[PDB]
Amino acid sequence: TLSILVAHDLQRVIGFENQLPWHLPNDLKHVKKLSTGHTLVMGRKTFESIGKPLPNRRNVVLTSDTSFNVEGVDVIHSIEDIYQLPGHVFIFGGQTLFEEMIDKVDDMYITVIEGKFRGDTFFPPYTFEDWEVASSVEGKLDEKNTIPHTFLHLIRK
Ligand SMILES: NC(=O)c1ccc[n+]([C@@H]2O[C@H](COP(=O)([O-])OP(=O)(O)OC[C@H]3O[C@@H](n4cnc5c(N)ncnc54)[C@H](OP(=O)(O)O)[C@@H]3O)[C@@H](O)[C@H]2O)c1
Ligand SMILES: COc1ccc(-c2cc3nc(N)nc(N)c3cc2C)cc1OC
Repeated sequence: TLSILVAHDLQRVIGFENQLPWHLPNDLKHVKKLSTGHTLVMGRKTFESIGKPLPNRRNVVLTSDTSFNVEGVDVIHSIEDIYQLPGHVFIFGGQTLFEEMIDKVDDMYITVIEGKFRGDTFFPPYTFEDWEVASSVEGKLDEKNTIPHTFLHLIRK
């Protein structure tokens, strides 16, 4: 299975200055729950933003840099390499990866951040004409999680 995993706001903002624009611990818990024991494929900028591979899953980085050889990270140099990866593969970002993969993935796990942030990177437009809502679950708000959010699982029709 090839899936997208993304958090985007009401206007599809995903990033600002190589970070996520919002602080939302519950979204990280969601990422942990979904991708632990599986595979993340991410662009080089996303990797450098996190600085180290996420524990307890295979971290795969897509880059043209042939000098890229980082401990605990597997490197790939082509989109085509993604299709050779075993098991459940999550396309993890950033903008460039999402743009390249949205027409290719089986499904998408989207955290809709129900606010409007300043962004410099975006998830590409998509329409519910193409995507069945397998589930939609409102995130719980508390002291540590103060921005409304909804977890969507969309499956290509
Ligand atoms: N909200 C979210 O769900 C989410 C998730 C992840 C990231 N983000 C955000 O997204 C933003 C970064 O996105 P971005 O588009 O600027 O960068 P990115 O997608 O993380 O990485 C771009 C880099 O990936 C490599 N790459 C992509 N396609 C390639 C290909 N076909 N062949 C070889 N290399 C390829 C290139 O690396 P080289 O230049 O080294 O060749 C390229 O410069 C940040 O703000 C980050 O915080 C948001
Ligand atoms: C505060 O640190 C972090 C903040 C945000 C993220 C982060 C959250 C994410 N959330 C979702 N739904 N999807 C992604 N593809 C995603 C990617 C990253 C990189 C990851 C972080 O650390 C690994």
